[PDB]
Order: sequence, then C-alpha cells, then structure tokens
Amino acid sequence: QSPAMPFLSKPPNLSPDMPGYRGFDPLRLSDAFDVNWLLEGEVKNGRVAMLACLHFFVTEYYQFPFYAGAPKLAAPAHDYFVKSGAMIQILVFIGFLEMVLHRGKVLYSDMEWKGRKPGELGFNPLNLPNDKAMKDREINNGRLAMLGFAGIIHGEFLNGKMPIEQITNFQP
Amino acid sequence: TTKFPKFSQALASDPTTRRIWYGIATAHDFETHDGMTEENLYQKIFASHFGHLALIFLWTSGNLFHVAWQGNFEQWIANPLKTKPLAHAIWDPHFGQAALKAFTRGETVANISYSGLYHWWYTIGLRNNVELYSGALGLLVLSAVFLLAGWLHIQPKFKPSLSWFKNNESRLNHHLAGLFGVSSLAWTGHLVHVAIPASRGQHVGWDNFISVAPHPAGLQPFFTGNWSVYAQSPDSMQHVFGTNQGAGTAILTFLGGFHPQTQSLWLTDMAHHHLAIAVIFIVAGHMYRTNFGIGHNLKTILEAHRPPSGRLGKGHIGIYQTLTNSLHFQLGLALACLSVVTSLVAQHMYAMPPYAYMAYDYVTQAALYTHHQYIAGLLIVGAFAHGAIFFIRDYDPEQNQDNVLARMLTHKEAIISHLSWVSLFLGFHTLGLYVHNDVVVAFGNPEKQILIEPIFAQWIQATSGKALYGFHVLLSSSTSNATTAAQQLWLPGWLEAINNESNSLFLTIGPGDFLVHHAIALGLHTTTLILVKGALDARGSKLMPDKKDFGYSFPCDGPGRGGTCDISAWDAFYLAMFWMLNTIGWITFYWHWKHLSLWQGNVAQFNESSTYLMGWLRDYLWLNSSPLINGYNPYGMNSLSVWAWMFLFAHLVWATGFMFLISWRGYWQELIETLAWAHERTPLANLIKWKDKPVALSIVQARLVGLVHFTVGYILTYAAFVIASTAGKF
Amino acid sequence: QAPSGAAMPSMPFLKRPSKLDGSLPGGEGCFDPLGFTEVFSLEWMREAEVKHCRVAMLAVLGVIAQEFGTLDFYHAQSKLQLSPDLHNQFVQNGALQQVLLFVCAWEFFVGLPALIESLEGRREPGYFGFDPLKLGGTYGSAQWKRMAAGELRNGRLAMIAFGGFFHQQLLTKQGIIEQLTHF
Amino acid sequence: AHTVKIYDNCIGCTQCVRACPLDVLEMVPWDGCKAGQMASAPRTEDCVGCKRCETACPTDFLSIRVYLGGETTRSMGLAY
Amino acid sequence: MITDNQVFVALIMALVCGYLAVKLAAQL
Amino acid sequence: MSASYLPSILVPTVGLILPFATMAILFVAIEK
Ligand code: CLA
Ligand code: CLA
Ligand code: CLA
Ligand code: CLA
Ligand code: CLA
Ligand code: CLA
Ligand SMILES: CC1=C(/C=C/C(C)=C/C=C/C(C)=C/C=C/C=C(C)/C=C/C=C(C)/C=C/C2=C(C)C[C@@H](O)CC2(C)C)C(C)(C)C[C@H](O)C1
Ligand SMILES: CC1=C(/C=C/C(C)=C\C=C/C(C)=C/C=C/C=C(C)/C=C/C=C(C)/C=C/C2=C(C)C[C@@H](O)CC2(C)C)C(C)(C)C[C@H](O)C1
Ligand SMILES: CC1=C(/C=C/C(C)=C/C=C/C(C)=C/C=C/C=C(C)/C=C/C=C(C)/C=C/C2=C(C)CCCC2(C)C)C(C)(C)CCC1
Ligand SMILES: CC1=C(/C=C/C(C)=C/C=C/C(C)=C/C=C/C=C(C)/C=C/C=C(C)/C=C/C2=C(C)CCCC2(C)C)C(C)(C)CCC1
Ligand code: SF4
Ligand code: SF4
Repeated sequence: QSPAMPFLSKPPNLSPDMPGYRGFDPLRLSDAFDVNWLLEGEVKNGRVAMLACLHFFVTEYYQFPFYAGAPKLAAPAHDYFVKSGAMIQILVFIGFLEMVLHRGKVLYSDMEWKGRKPGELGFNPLNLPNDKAMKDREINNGRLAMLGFAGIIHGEFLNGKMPIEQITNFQP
Repeated sequence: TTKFPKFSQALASDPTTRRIWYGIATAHDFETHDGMTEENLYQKIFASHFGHLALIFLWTSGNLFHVAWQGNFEQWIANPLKTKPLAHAIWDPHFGQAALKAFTRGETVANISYSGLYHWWYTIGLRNNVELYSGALGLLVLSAVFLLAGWLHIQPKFKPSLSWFKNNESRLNHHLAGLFGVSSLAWTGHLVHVAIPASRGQHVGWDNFISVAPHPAGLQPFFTGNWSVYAQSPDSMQHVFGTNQGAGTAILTFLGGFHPQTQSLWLTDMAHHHLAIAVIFIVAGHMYRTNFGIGHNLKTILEAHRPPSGRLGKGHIGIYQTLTNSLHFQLGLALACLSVVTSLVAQHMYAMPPYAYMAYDYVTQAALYTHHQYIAGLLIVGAFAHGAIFFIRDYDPEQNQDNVLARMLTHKEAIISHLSWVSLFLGFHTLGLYVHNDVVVAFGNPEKQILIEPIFAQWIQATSGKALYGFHVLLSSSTSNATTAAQQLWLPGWLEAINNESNSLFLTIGPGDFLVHHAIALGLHTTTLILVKGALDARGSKLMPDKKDFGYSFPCDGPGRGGTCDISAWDAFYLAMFWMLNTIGWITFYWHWKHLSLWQGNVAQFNESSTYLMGWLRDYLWLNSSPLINGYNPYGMNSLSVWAWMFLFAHLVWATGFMFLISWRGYWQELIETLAWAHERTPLANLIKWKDKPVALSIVQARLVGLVHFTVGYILTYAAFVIASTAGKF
Repeated sequence: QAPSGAAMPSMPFLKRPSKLDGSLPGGEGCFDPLGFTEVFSLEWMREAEVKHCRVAMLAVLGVIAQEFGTLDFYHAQSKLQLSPDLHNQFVQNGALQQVLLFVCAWEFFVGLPALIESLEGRREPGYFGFDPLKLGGTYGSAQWKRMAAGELRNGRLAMIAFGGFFHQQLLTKQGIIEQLTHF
Repeated sequence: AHTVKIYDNCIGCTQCVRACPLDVLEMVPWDGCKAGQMASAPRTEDCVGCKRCETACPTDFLSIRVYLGGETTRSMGLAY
Repeated sequence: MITDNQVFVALIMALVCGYLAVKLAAQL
Repeated sequence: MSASYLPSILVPTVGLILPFATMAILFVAIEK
C-alpha cells in the first residue's frame, strides 16, 4: 500500500498533501511522534544541513580574509572558533532566531500550527511562489543536503581530505 | 485511565501530592490495578521479565565495553599482582587539578574496579580488549533480542494463555535439563575449548576453534568409553598460568585444592564439575510428565506424601493447587532458595577462589563477599514478605484444610513463642559473654574472659582433614576408610589447601569465632522471628482478628484497643529489614576483620581483640578508618577522597532516614498547612498555583522513605569503609 | 489402516497438522511431524524458511562462483571458501564488515518491519514485491504459486547442499568442484 | 472515600455516633437489639477515617468498621 | 585498543536497543 | 581512550540535558 515500500502498509498519519511524501516510514516514527513536529524537524534539519553543505563548499577556495589562518577541516575549525569565541555568538543568535521564528512556542508540547503548515515560519522577503510543488523541491534539496553533509564530515574524519579533492582520483 | 496513574482511579482522583507518590509505589503491584484479570497479570509479568533480562545484558555490556574502551585489561594480564584494574574513565568538570592528578591511573583519570571482572574474564580465557568489546556487542544483541521477545509476547497472537503459564511439569523439565543442564554442558564446552587452552597460552577463538581440538586424543576416548585419557597429564604444580610452561593436556581432572600460582581452583576441576552438574541436571529434567506418557505428576507426588500416623493431617493434599495458583508463594520460595544460593556463593567463593589471582586482590574479595551477603539478606527478607503477602491475598483455608500449610497457622503461637525463646537465649548469653569479656579485660584481667572453644566447628574442620586441632577423625585420620577411598583422587590437593594457614579454606577458628557465630545465630533467629511472626499473624491476631480485610500494607488500625501502630504484615517486613542489615553487618564485619588480620599476617590481633566489643570498635572500626577519613584533609587529597566523601554522604543519608522513622505524619501535615497559607498570601509568589495540594507523606510512605535512607546510608557507609580501609591498608 | 480424520499427505500414518492444509505453494505434503506449526506462528516460520532459502541459494552459488574464479585485488590465499581461514581474511579485509552493515541495515529498516507486518497478517511471508523483470507475473496467480513453490524447493535444496559443501570441505580440505573432478 | 460498615452485633449504644467529629453516623430504629436502634453510616463522603467511632465501640469484636479507601480533599482533612 | 569506529558501532547497536526498549515500554 | 571527546558530549547529555527533558516530560505526564 505504501508507494515507496509496497510490501509494507501505508503509514496512516502521513498524507500525500505533505511535501516529499512517498509513504516512507518503515520504523513508523509518525505513530510514535506528531507528524507536524517530524515535518518541521525534517525541513529544519534540511535547511541547517543545506547551509552546512554550502559552508564547506565556499570555505575551501576562500576563507573570508578577516578569519584567515584557520583550518577548514570540520573538527579543527570547531575547536578554533569555540576558542576564538565566535561559535558562542552564533549559538545565542541561532537561539534568538529559534525563539523569534517559532514566536515563543518552541517545545514539542507547546509548538502549534494554527494558520501555518509545517515549515511555514513566515520568511519570504522576495515573495517567490510557496503553496505548490516548491515545498517538494525544498524537501528533496534538504534531504540530499542532510546525506550530503554526512558524506562531507565522514570523508573529513576518514583521511583528513578536502570535499573537492575527494572527487579527483583517490582510493585508500 | 485519563490522569496518572491510569491503573488506579482511586489514586488518579486524589487531589494531593499523595497521587504521584502512590502512583509510583504501586506501579508494579499488577494484581491491585483497575480491571486486572489473572490472564493479563501473567502476560504483563512475562513481558516485564523480558525487560528485566534485557537490562541485565545491557548492564553486562556496559561493563565489558567500558573495560574494553577505557580499562587496562591488557596491561593487567601482563602483571595481575601489581597492576590495579580500571572500572572506567572519570569525566567530572567539578574536579580541581589536584583531584585529576589523585585519580590519574597511568595516562587516564579513572576509577579502579573492585568487581573482580578482570580476574573472572581472565580465568574464562579473555586476553584482549577486542574480545571484551565483541562480548559487549554480542550482549547488546542479546538485550535487543529479549526486548523483541518482550514486545512480541504482549502482541495479541503471541500472548501465552493462563494454562501455558501453569504448566509446572514442562517448565521444570526444560529449566532443569535446558536452563541449568545444557547451560552447564555448553559452559563446560567453553572451559575445555577456550579457557583451558588460554590457561596454557594456546589461543583458541572463533577464528580457529573448528580446527583446534581441546584434547590430543580427540573424541575417540569419549565414544570408546576410555574416559581416563581426559584426566592424564594435568597442569604441573610449576605451571605458569597463561603459558605452556609446566602445562598439561588434561581437560577433566579431580585434583582438589588450588593452582599454586593463581591460588584459585584448577580450570580442569571446574570443567569436570560442570560436566558432572550438566549430566545431573539433564537427567533431573526428565522427571516430570509432559506430552510423552512417562514421568511424574507433581500433584500425584505431593498428595502421596501423607504420613499414615496422621501426624501431618492431610499432609501435602491441596499444596499443589495453592502453590500453582499463587505467584507470591512462587516468588517467596524462589527468593528463599536464591537467597541461600547467594549466601553459598559468598561463602564458597572466598573459601575456594574460582578466579586466577583474585585471592590476592583483597579489596575485590572483601567487596564481593559483602555485596553478595547484602543481596542474600535482601532476598530472604523479600521471600518472607511474599510469604506474608501470599497468606493475605492467595491463601484459602477451605482449599488447605488440615494440610501442612494450614497446620503452620494452627500452631503459629508455638512457633513464634519458641523463636522468641531461642532469640532471647542467644541475645542474653551472647551479649552477656561479650560484656563479661569487656568488663574483665577493661579491669586488666583478660585471663578471666569466658573463651569457649568452637570445638564442634573445629571437629568439623578435622572431619574434612584439618590436622591443626589434634583430632584424628575421618579425613584427618590416615587409617579412616574415608581417607583411603579419596587418596588417589582429590585428597592430596585438598589436604594441602586445608592444612595451609595462608589461604581462606577452613580458616583456623577460636573463641572469637564462637562468640560472633552466636551473634550470627541471634541475628538469623530474630530476623526470622520478625518475618515469621509477620507471615503467621498477616491474616489476623487477637489485636486485629480481621487484619486480612485491610491487606498486606496499611498504616495501623488507629489508637483504639491500646493502639495498633505497625500491626500490618508489611510493618513486620519494615522491622525485619533493620535486623537483616544489623545481622549482615555482624557477618560482613566478622568476614572483613578476620581477613584483614589474616592478610596483615597478624591473626593474633583478631584472636585476642575479637572476644570483647571494644576490640571490634578500636582494632576494627577506629583503626581501619584512618586511610578513609584522610581521603581528603587540610594538607590535600588522594584517590580515597571519593570514599571519604561517600562515607560522610552515607552517614548523612542514614541520619536523614531517622527523621522519617522517628518524626511521624501529624507534625509535618500541620507544618505544610502553614506553608500553603504563606504561599497563597505572599505577593508575586501567589500568582503561581500548585496543581497537586501539598500534603505530608503517608504513615506507611514515611516508614518506607525512612527505611530507604537508613538502608542506603547503611550500605554506602560500609561500602566506602570496606573498600577504603582495605585499599588504604594494602 | 490410517488415522480416523485428515492424515498428513507426506506421512499418511501421522495426523495432518492443524495449520498446514496443503494450500501453501511449497507445502503440499503438510510436512511437520515434530509439530513446530502447532506451537509456533506459521507466518514467522514461513518468513524464516524463505529467508534461509534465499541466503542459502546465494551462498551455494557464491561458493561455486568463488571456486571457479575470485577477483585479483581480493588476494584470496585460501581456495576453500567455507574454511575459517578465508572467512577470517574477509572479516580483516573489511569486505564481510561492509556487507554485514547493509545486511544489518536491511534487517532493521526492512526485514523487521516486513516480519511485524506478516505477524499482524498484512503481508505474505517473503513478499517484498520485488519482480522488476516480471518472471512471476501477477501477485497471487498460478504462475506466482509455481515460482513460490519453486523458490522453496530450490532454497530447501541449497540449505541442505550448503551443509554438504561445508562438512565435505572440512574433512577433505579440497574444493567442491576439485572433489567432483578428483574422485 | 472511606467505607464505614455496621455489623449485626451492634447493641445500639450510640457511642460511635457521639464520637464522630464529621457527623458521618446516625442512630436508626432496629428490632435486632434490646436498645431498639442500630448505628448507620449515611454520610461517609465526609468520613476522614479517624476511627474515633471504632475506639468508642464496646462490642467484641467491633460492630462498626472503617475501611480507609481513596483519598479526597474531605477525607485528607484539607482546609486548602 | 578499541577504534573510534568500534565505539560508534557500539552506539548504533545501543540506539537499536533504545528503539526496541521504547517499543516494549510503550506497550507494557 | 580513542574517542576521548565523547565523554565531553555524553556526560552533559546524560547528566544535564536528558534529566531536564525527562523531568519536563514526567511533569507534563503526571499533571495531565
Ligand atoms: C531454517 C530452516 C527451515 C525453516 C524455518 C522451515 C520451516 C518450515 N518448513 Mg521447511 N524444510 C527445510 C528447512 C526449514 N523449514 C529443509 C532444509 C527442507 C528439505 C528437507 C524442508 C522441507 C519441508 C517440507 C516438505 C515442508 C516444509 C514445511 C515447513 C513449514 C512447516 C514446518 C515447520 O514448522 O518448521 C520446521 C522448523 C525448524 C526450526 C527446522 C528444524 C530444525 C531442528 C533443529 C531439527 C534439526 C533436524 C536435522 C536437520 C535432522 C533431520 C533428520 C530427521 C530428524 C528427520 C515451516 C514454514 C511444510 C510447509 O508447509 O511448506 C510451506 C512442508 O510441507 N519444509
Ligand atoms: C530449554 C528451555 C528453556 C530455557 C533455556 C528457558 C529459560 C528461561 N526461562 Mg523458561 N520456560 C520454558 C523453557 C525454557 N526456559 C518452557 C517450556 C516454559 C513453559 C512450560 C517456560 C516458561 C517460562 C516462564 C513463564 C518464564 C520463563 C523464564 C525464563 C528465564 C528465567 C530468567 C533467567 O534468565 O534465568 C537464568 C537461569 C540460569 C542461568 C540457571 C542457573 C541459575 C542458578 C541460580 C545457578 C547459579 C549461577 C551459576 C553458578 C552461574 C554463575 C555465572 C557467572 C556470574 C559466574 C530464562 C531465560 C522467565 C522469564 O524471564 O521470561 C522472559 C519467565 O517468567 N520460562
Ligand atoms: C554458558 C555457555 C557459554 C558462555 C557464557 C560463553 C562465554 C564466552 N565465550 Mg564461549 N563457548 C561456548 C559456551 C559459552 N561461552 C561453547 C559451547 C563453545 C563451543 C565449544 C564456546 C566456544 C567459544 C569460542 C571459540 C570463543 C568463545 C568466546 C566466549 C567469550 C565471548 C563470547 C561472545 O562474544 O558472545 C556474545 C554472546 C552471545 C552472542 C550470546 C547469544 C548466543 C547465541 C544466540 C548463540 C550462538 C553462539 C555463538 C555466539 C556463535 C556460534 C558460532 C558458530 C560457528 C557455531 C565469552 C566469555 C570467545 C572468546 O573471546 O574467548 C575468550 C571466543 O573466541 N567461546
Ligand atoms: C524477583 C524479585 C521480586 C519481584 C518480582 C517482586 C514483586 C513485587 N513486590 Mg517484592 N520484594 C522483593 C523482591 C521482588 N518483589 C525483595 C528482594 C524484597 C525485600 C526488599 C521485597 C519486599 C516487598 C515488600 C515489602 C512489598 C513488595 C511488593 C511487591 C509488588 C510490587 C510493589 C511495587 O509496585 O514496587 C514499586 C517500588 C518502589 C517505588 C521502590 C523504588 C526503589 C527503592 C525505594 C530503592 C531506591 C534506591 C535509591 C534510588 C538509591 C539511592 C542512590 C544514592 C546514591 C542517592 C510486586 C508484586 C509490595 C506489594 O505491594 O505486595 C503486596 C510490597 O509492599 N516486595
Ligand atoms: C542495640 C540495639 C538493640 C538491642 C539490644 C535490641 C534487643 C532486642 N530486640 Mg530489638 N530492634 C532494634 C535494636 C535493638 N534491639 C532496632 C533498631 C529495631 C528496628 C525497630 C529493633 C526491632 C526489633 C523487633 C521487631 C524485635 C526485636 C527483638 C529484640 C530482642 C531480641 C532477642 C534478644 O536479644 O533478647 C535478649 C535481650 C537483650 C539483648 C536486650 C537487653 C537486655 C539487657 C542487657 C538486660 C539488662 C539488665 C541489667 C541488669 C540492666 C538493667 C537496667 C536498669 C535501669 C533496670 C532483644 C530484646 C525481638 C524480640 O523481642 O524477640 C523476643 C523482636 O521481635 N527488635
Ligand atoms: C553530569 C552532571 C553535571 C555536569 C556535566 C555539571 C557541570 C558543571 N557544573 Mg555542576 N552540578 C550538578 C551536575 C553537573 N554539573 C548537580 C547535580 C549539582 C547540584 C549538587 C551541581 C552543582 C553545581 C554548582 C553549585 C556549580 C556547578 C558548576 C558546574 C560547571 C563547572 C565547570 C566550570 O568551571 O564552568 C564555569 C561556567 C561556564 C563555562 C559557563 C557555562 C554554563 C552553562 C553551560 C551555560 C550554557 C548556556 C546555553 C546557551 C544554554 C544551555 C543551558 C542549559 C539547558 C544547559 C560545569 C558546567 C559551577 C558553575 O559554574 O555553574 C554555572 C558551579 O558553581 N555545579
Ligand atoms: C558527499 C560529498 C559530495 C557532496 C554533494 C551533495 C550530494 C550535495 C549536498 C549540498 C546541497 C544540495 C546544498 C543545498 C543548497 C542550499 C543553498 C545555499 C540554497 C540558497 C538559498 C535558497 C534559494 C533559499 C533561501 C531564500 C528563500 C527563503 C526564498 C527567497 O526568500 C530567497 C532566499 C532568501 C534566497 C560531493 C559530490 C561534493 C563529493 C565529495 O567528495 C563528498
Ligand atoms: C563453522 C563456521 C563456518 C561456517 C558456518 C556454517 C555456514 C556451517 C553450515 C552447516 C550446515 C548448513 C549443515 C546442515 C546439515 C544438513 C542436515 C543433516 C540435512 C537434513 C538431514 C536429512 C536426513 C533430513 C531430510 C529428510 C530425510 C530423512 C529423507 C527423506 O525421506 C525426508 C526428508 C525430510 C527430506 C565458517 C566457514 C563461517 C568459518 C567459521 O570459522 C566457523
Ligand atoms: C549514528 C551516528 C551517530 C550517532 C549516534 C548516537 C549519538 C547514538 C546514541 C545512542 C543512544 C542514546 C542509545 C540509547 C540507548 C537506550 C537503551 C538501550 C535503553 C534501555 C532500556 C531498557 C532495556 C529497559 C527499560 C524499561 C524500563 C526501566 C521501564 C519500562 C520497561 C522497560 C523494561 C522497557 C554519530 C553522531 C556518532 C555520527 C556517526 C553516525
Ligand atoms: C512464610 C512463608 C513462605 C516463606 C518461606 C521462607 C522464606 C522460608 C525459607 C526457608 C529457608 C531459608 C530454608 C532453608 C533450609 C535449608 C536446609 C533444609 C538445609 C539443609 C542442608 C543439609 C541437609 C545439609 C547436609 C550436608 C551437610 C551439612 C554437610 C555435608 C553435605 C550434606 C549435603 C550431607 C512461603 C513462600 C513458603 C509460603 C507461605 C509462608
Ligand atoms: S472514621 Fe472518624 S470521621 Fe469516619 S465515621 Fe468514624 S469517627 Fe466519623
Ligand atoms: S458504638 Fe458500636 S455497638 Fe454502639 S451503636 Fe456504634 S456500632 Fe453499635
């Protein structure tokens, strides 16, 4: 019944209206947790991973002049900017954005979806078309970015090698 | 089922903080839950059992994983007598620099292990961190499997029927032949294939065990019946454990006594023990009639055991039904037998060390004896608690008319009055003799002490071959048919061990040992008195003839009829816990001091000082406290700081318990009323409203909370002392 | 003589198992003398049998294929495929470590959900609806049942065959193809 | 609420009713004893479970029995 | 010595136990 | 140890974050 896994029954709490629906939930986490939370969590983890994948792609032929002389490897970079006191400013600013975008209701118990489908945080300054298949395009790019990011950092931990150097001609 | 707890509407409707407390405290009393049926009770217990088993395998996994990841197992194997085994790393950001240094063990900040895991794992053939780690992963899978099983068996199609759960004959056959028997057979396999090879420096693991035969002769002797081949060429008395140097080829022996290097039981004795046990259990588990028209009916056995005199009335008629239909009878018997096994483990493991070099790890020896005697103590109190619960909830007089169980109630006053007599006798004379000794020693005349020789216990040591006392009886007689029969088997090895004064095998005993044994007898009898009185009066007394109508646990029956505080059978459990802790105290104090004296090589200290109670306070408690309480001081701190801090913490927790035990509810409820008053009349604060009306803890709750603080303080205090005193001294 | 009521086709003297009615693709015999189906879930046992069938079949073909020729970069020192020596090598290479990961991934994220669906009675044991080439036809047809019966009969043979493979190689210390050629 | 029961050995002495500080109990006509009256527990919603009634009952064993049950604001004696 | 990979393999299997534990807990 | 960073992440998690989450979860569970 599930489009993605026909041998499994359709996840009941999922619906085709939701963006990026293939009826893919073999563990049935949509039974364990509220779909609206998972949906919000999916798009957010995506949007954060999207920016994380770009961060690694830009800071490799560049590294902004004023922060020059810092390693572009994941763990060394983390250790440098925490020591610097830059990551603590970013933490509080992300903490600020989280409270502002969700307007106080931040808890799984508190967070509500009155006149907003999951993902709609009211951020569309250019005013591009939202209510269409554009949500499915965000999801697909977000899902790819989450696996993408995971592929970058694990490559960075394995052989201490750059994202773009990996796709030249190298095997262990 | 619309407010915590969902299982009790009576609790869920309570508008006070009592709702939350009683919800937690009654969560596992499935019998008393709203709309509980017998079928649902059993099925819930079965599924909960899977949860508990999975927990045991996760805990074990943790121990293997932590030792693999953060331990020094490999370094400890190299030098087992000098190197201290590590439990796990410390990551505590409250640590000052001095504390990081104090707890630095090599290049890591870590706790030392006193659980004996390294000794055990090394004995059973584990040699490196990857084998331990593989163990950890293997047990995570076993945990996951039991969680799957647990989940499966509360799904509608996999819920076993009530008739399945009451199939006694089948469960006994399988548990005997399979759970005990085959486990012991399979374990024999491990000792013969892995542990014994590892002991002789031959690596056998998953990689090669198919190819590497554990005996040169293979299985040809076993099928031809030439079994003597497996006992030929045992490990020499010069064998260097973990190496081939002086190694034998035997896989099944009856050497008796100890490996002289590791001061532990021969692995080939332990292999052959487990083979003997495995067979006995496999045969034992073919007793009971299942589906194949042979074996015994347990009811038919029970009903037949009625002495024809009529001295046991209807004998065991009805006992089958009573036991089968009561989970509390079952839990009681199970806890009683498991307690005895835990005590026997404690006694036999110190006396006959199974694990290589653990006889030399004094802290571990002391830790393990104490740990297991406190578990045994908790188990026997629980056994009697479920005995009492059984009598209230499950016992039907009509279905037990004139049987052995009904006859116990019929002469409960005879039983209680005689337990009272023996307790009084032991108490008067044991305290009497100690106080006599204290006074005449205090007045400078230790030669006036009443020092009764434990001549019966000395005679028993002599029957097992101890020459020291001058008795020439059975194994201590060269001409005895007992001696000559065993001379070619275990007797040389056993006599060597039993006549060695350096080990813990039949420790030499004198007047000190006589007095403390009567202290132990006093404690067993009095704890028993409280628990038995609890069980036999559980259903009713002259003071409360309808007590069974009020159940196991209730506060009292009010101040009428002279006053009825602590009248419930639960209250007998509560009172017995103090006596159990006291008694295990005496047992473990005795074990520890006797061993400190042995290990120091000053047996004379124990022998002279143990006969009066100032000796115990001065030469045991005061003297051995010094390393512990100097764990930290104004001059600095050392690795015992944590035991020093824990020691004080435990004294605090113990003393906090006294508040709950001594001060009772009415005082507190009146005080809380004023606090509720103050809150509601304080500006800003009175915008904040409690959802649950705050009330003082219940009468029974405070007994339980007081007993928990008392028990936790009691245990942690002694744990910190027994570890730090032994660690500090050696 | 025979028993009174319905008799097991495979063993006409033994009574027919309650659950095995002869309707299942590879279960015409209703062969369960030890009465596993009387105590165990049929949907569970069927899932296990079909799983063992598919693992065994790949493994029997794997041994034969690996005997005929192995890849160069996999420096296979042992010519005995079901030896500890070879198994141990491809654990240390990280080859069996890699396929363990994706087998464990499948079993946890696919196999276990698939099994639970079958126990609820919402999936036929062994069905993952995998037929890209359509060599079975429509799900539940006489063609599908012939292939379903074929799967088990081929799988049961491979399961047993793999026993012969392992045990014979353990005594002789020779290849399965090497043993056939040389006596 | 608490459960209060009156057994048939009640001698209609009125001592339980006089002792009750919550007015849970009252005396009702009854032919079963010479006193011509029996204790009754019509207002057990107000019963705090103090067992002053049982303390007052002269019969052996008790003719009035209080079974402490599910706690309420009233039964817990709460003025908040 | 236990590798980073071995510690992380342990953590995913402990995660699996977590999943199966919650499944059992939720049903009991 | 090999992954000597892990205690810096997991001890706060098990010691601060998870107990607060559990207390918060149980608070809501026993007050609704
Ligand atoms: C893991 C292997 C496995 C499993 C799970 C099953 C499971 C099943 N088989 Mg299959 N079977 C197998 C291997 C297996 N089989 C093999 C190798 C053969 C070829 C001989 C068969 C031939 C066969 C036939 C002809 C039929 C079945 C049928 C079934 C179904 C009913 C019987 C039963 O409850 O299971 C048995 C459960 C087990 C756990 C296997 C037994 C293992 C124990 C330890 C005994 C070891 C025996 C040992 C090899 C020595 C045998 C000698 C002697 C005692 C006979 C069930 C789905 C029936 C069906 O309905 O088909 C759809 C049916 O008619 N099986
Ligand atoms: C071969 C068949 C078999 C086996 C192996 C088991 C095994 C088990 N069943 Mg049983 N069971 C069976 C058949 C079997 N069952 C049958 C046919 C029925 C129906 C008739 C049942 C009905 C049943 C019920 C209703 C329950 C069980 C339960 C259990 C578990 C008890 C807890 C435990 O783990 O004890 C482990 C026991 C041992 C290892 C035995 C030895 C222990 C003693 C004390 C020896 C001393 C220790 C020794 C020296 C080792 C030291 C080790 C080391 C530290 C040095 C255990 C896993 C309970 C359970 O927990 O289910 C989840 C449960 O509630 N079973
Ligand atoms: C009570 C029985 C018992 C116990 C408690 C042990 C305990 C142990 N064994 Mg021993 N062993 C036993 C019986 C036992 N064994 C038997 C009968 C044999 C065959 C003669 C062996 C042969 C053996 C070898 C060759 C090795 C061990 C090792 C070990 C250690 C690690 C095991 C592990 O990682 O599994 C984790 C626990 C489980 C997986 C529990 C679930 C059991 C499953 C469901 C059954 C499958 C058994 C097994 C895991 C796989 C079979 C392999 C196959 C080729 C037959 C551990 C101390 C290893 C070691 O490092 O030695 C120091 C090792 O290399 N054992
Ligand atoms: C296999 C063993 C086993 C099993 C299955 C049972 C099962 C049961 N027991 Mg029995 N019991 C046992 C062993 C067992 N018990 C033992 C060993 C004892 C002696 C201690 C008892 C004594 C006993 C009594 C006196 C009673 C029971 C009761 C019960 C029933 C459940 C009560 C409940 O809901 O608990 C919930 C338990 C709690 C809320 C206690 C919480 C944990 C305690 C307080 C320890 C706290 C430790 C602390 C956190 C550590 C501090 C650390 C420090 C560093 C700060 C249930 C039928 C009761 C019953 O209702 O039956 C009629 C009952 O009154 N049991
Ligand atoms: C040091 C602490 C202490 C002592 C000495 C006692 C003593 C006793 N307990 Mg108690 N008990 C204690 C702590 C103690 N308990 C605690 C903390 C609890 C938990 C609440 C209990 C709970 C408890 C229960 C539930 C029971 C006992 C019982 C007993 C009696 C056991 C048998 C016995 O030894 O008789 C010998 C008597 C003694 C050793 C008492 C002292 C006798 C003195 C030495 C004689 C003094 C005479 C001398 C001339 C001085 C006179 C002074 C002058 C002013 C008149 C004994 C009276 C049991 C019982 O009564 O069994 C029959 C019983 O069921 N105890
Ligand atoms: C595993 C449990 C755990 C852990 C990891 C800690 C860790 C810490 N405690 Mg301890 N503590 C604990 C349990 C724990 N505590 C318990 C149960 C008690 C009661 C007995 C205490 C009582 C206690 C006291 C009285 C104090 C500490 C302090 C500390 C800090 C000392 C190190 C330092 O110099 O930082 C110095 C401070 C910093 C480096 C600033 C970091 C402060 C936090 C992490 C800000 C994070 C803000 C972030 C944006 C939002 C997240 C907030 C929250 C949800 C985590 C450290 C953070 C000391 C402290 O400084 O606390 C503030 C301190 O005075 N603890
Ligand atoms: C594993 C790894 C690989 C990694 C590749 C992997 C698969 C790719 C993953 C990256 C993803 C796709 C990035 C996601 C793109 C995110 C961008 C940054 C979006 C821009 C801003 C938008 C458009 C929306 C915001 C706005 C919205 C709200 C609407 C308007 O308001 C306007 C703005 C205000 C812009 C390789 C292949 C490199 C090899 C290497 O060896 C190992
Ligand atoms: C060791 C291990 C290794 C390998 C492990 C693993 C793969 C070994 C696999 C062994 C198995 C498959 C044996 C299977 C045993 C075969 C049985 C015995 C066949 C049934 C008997 C007949 C007789 C019944 C049929 C019947 C008969 C009566 C005849 C008919 O009438 C009726 C039917 C009903 C059909 C390595 C390589 C990984 C290295 C590592 O280091 C350790
Ligand atoms: C993947 C990955 C990752 C991640 C990971 C992690 C982070 C993990 C975690 C883990 C975890 C975090 C785990 C957990 C666990 C848990 C458990 C396992 C539990 C248990 C339980 C039990 C067993 C039981 C219980 C109970 C109770 C007590 C009550 C009720 C009932 C029951 C019985 C259920 C990283 C980042 C590294 C990167 C790479 C990849
Ligand atoms: C209340 C009650 C209960 C409980 C109970 C209990 C808790 C008990 C316990 C008990 C116990 C705890 C017991 C014990 C005992 C023991 C015994 C009985 C032993 C004996 C032994 C012997 C006989 C020995 C012998 C010998 C010697 C000495 C030496 C050499 C060897 C030989 C072997 C010969 C119940 C549940 C039932 C039910 C109801 C009621
Ligand atoms: S228990 Fe107290 S309040 Fe209840 S009826 Fe008796 S005297 Fe009245
Ligand atoms: S005190 Fe007892 S006897 Fe008197 S009226 Fe009340 S219940 Fe009856």
